[PDB]
Amino acid sequence: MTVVPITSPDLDAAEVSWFAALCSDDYAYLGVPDDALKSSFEHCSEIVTRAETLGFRNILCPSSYQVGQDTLSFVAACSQITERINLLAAIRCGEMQPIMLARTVATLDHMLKGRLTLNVISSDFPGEVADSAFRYRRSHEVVQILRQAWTRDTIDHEGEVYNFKGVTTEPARPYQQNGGPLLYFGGYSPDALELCGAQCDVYLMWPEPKEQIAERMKAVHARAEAHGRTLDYGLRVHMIVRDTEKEARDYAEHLVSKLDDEADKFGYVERHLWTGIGRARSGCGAALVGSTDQVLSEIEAYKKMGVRAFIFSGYPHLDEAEHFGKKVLPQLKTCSLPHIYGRVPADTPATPLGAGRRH
Amino acid sequence: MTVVPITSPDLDAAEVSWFAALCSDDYAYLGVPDDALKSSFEHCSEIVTRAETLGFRNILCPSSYQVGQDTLSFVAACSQITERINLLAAIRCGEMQPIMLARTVATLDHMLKGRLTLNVISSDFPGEVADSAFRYRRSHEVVQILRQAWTRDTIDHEGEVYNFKGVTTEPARPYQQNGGPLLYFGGYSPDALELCGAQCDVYLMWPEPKEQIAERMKAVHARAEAHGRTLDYGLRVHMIVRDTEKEARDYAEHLVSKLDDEYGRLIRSADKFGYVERHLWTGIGRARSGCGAALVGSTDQVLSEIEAYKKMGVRAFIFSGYPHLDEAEHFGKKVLPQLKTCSLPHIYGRVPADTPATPLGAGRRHL
Repeated sequence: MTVVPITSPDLDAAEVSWFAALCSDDYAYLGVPDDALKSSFEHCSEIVTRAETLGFRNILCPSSYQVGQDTLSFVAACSQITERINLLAAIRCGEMQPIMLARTVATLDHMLKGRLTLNVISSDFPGEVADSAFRYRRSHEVVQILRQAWTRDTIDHEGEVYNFKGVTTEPARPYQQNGGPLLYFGGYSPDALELCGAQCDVYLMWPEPKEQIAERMKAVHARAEAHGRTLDYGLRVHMIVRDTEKEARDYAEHLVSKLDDEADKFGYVERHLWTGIGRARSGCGAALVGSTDQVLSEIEAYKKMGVRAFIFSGYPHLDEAEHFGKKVLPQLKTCSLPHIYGRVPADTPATPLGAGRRH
Repeated sequence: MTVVPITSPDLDAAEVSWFAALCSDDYAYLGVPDDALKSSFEHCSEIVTRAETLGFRNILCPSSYQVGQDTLSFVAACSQITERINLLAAIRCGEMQPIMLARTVATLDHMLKGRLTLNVISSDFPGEVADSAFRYRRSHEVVQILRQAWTRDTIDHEGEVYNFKGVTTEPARPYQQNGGPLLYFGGYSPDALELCGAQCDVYLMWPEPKEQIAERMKAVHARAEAHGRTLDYGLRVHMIVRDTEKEARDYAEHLVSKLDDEYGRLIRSADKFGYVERHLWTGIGRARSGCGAALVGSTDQVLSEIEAYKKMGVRAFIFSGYPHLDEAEHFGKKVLPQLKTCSLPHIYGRVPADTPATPLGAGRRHL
């Protein structure tokens, strides 16, 4: 039995993903800036193309005002050098006028032939501070506008931030059908839980002991159930996988060995969940750490709870992609959630940018 | 002597450009929808790669809420299939949060190694209406913020729409140096002239008889001079160029031959729509595309018109035609090889010879 009812209860595969490190995220030693691991297009596109070759099924492309690649530019450029991997594009509600966001989503979705998933985030614009309550109300409007673009002939939306009447959706029709691209996002505040329950397809959870993950799932499922919906569930977590547990635990100590700063005595909050990486304030505060078979057993345990998406990362990002991609990924049943959900048409759809008749 | 002082007075070349038709602009017959000419990524990227091979030096990528390609998405994708053509990206002030616009510009500029020019536009967002005065005030703020990103360590901007204090420019440092990417834009209203005089590098003019173009140049130069600046000048115009004038004039009639409009009905069963100058045809204005006239003539007549515009002070030409690929081949094979061409970013010294010491380039990464 899963902790809560999930959208994909008979799916026995998982969408196993990497992380494109677009925001100065890549390191050989945590806290040590390395020019050769900067978030240049050359480096970040290499993470994507390598992840694709290794058989990762999606890749989280973060968005923040840090040295690196604008997320939607990066996704557009990657469309021309990828063929199979999904991309999970962080989009911050309100940062782009939402009708033009819908047109950008339709443009990228046709460039990718439906290999697009969206990570809806609700944080502040760079150099601006807006109250949380307002940011979440604005996120509801932006997502409602996107979902109208994907499903209706016109956008008709009367809200606090935006007001549109009779705006044609023709320039914003995505490649994906049966509802459009999937939304993967998380958050823990009451306002985030309400936005996730009302609008997310995949609820992304940051790493916590399993007892606490179970409560996270019940908390968001109570909001989904109030909207007559179920969710699927994702885990965001760093990765250190090696032939032996000792090699993996030694690598974790190696990663924090230069942090020059002030859990059990070893930084573990659970048998294979290492929070030592939390000292780096990377944005993801824990790693799964163990042998190949231990990491496989942890993935099985998260699957039994109801997790069907894993967004992994490691240090350096290319080197841990190879470890995980060569040791663990061949042993896993993987899927593409857009495909499982029936969003990706087998043939070019009759959209304005596809095979549709021009008017 | 040029009509007005220009920024590039000794330049005897021009930046000769095509148009990527990102907004359902492409037709074989005006007013006749053709599925094969839709603004799909495959079709529009082919206009760009063909324009590059032919030797065009820049290409205008328009931005509007019409079936086609989001401009900055399109430019990012094209970065990976081009190496020498500049791209001229239409950006609408306020449509993206301006700090993230700066970061997007820095991303694209490094993907393109400095082959980016920006067409700053001040029109409404889709589904929205804001008064013209307010849209021009907002355009000043957005351009001011971009120029701070390109020239300063931090953005410090206290304005009506935007207020930023001490925001690092590190995530928004462009590839281009010595002021950053060039801005190409136009407009005729008092507020547009003031924005152009204060902030444009290239003043883009839509097609008019030469005497009126000269008045456009004087009118905007008066605002540039008030800011202690000079501009360079671009002409946006459609193109029909053939071995003989007859073939060209016959093709113009062919392009409007299926247009089921008022004038089309009268002719099938003229002051507004005809030749306003021997080689300037406004009949294409019946199609209500971006651009209401074409240069129409023989190769020799079109070369003569280009030389006449250059003598006035024009150093950029943004051409288009129908179909967009077919007229690129006509112009690109018949006229373009006979022209001295340049890249204005290069003329202006914006493009470093070597990878610059930027955070995305060869710069030292800091924590």
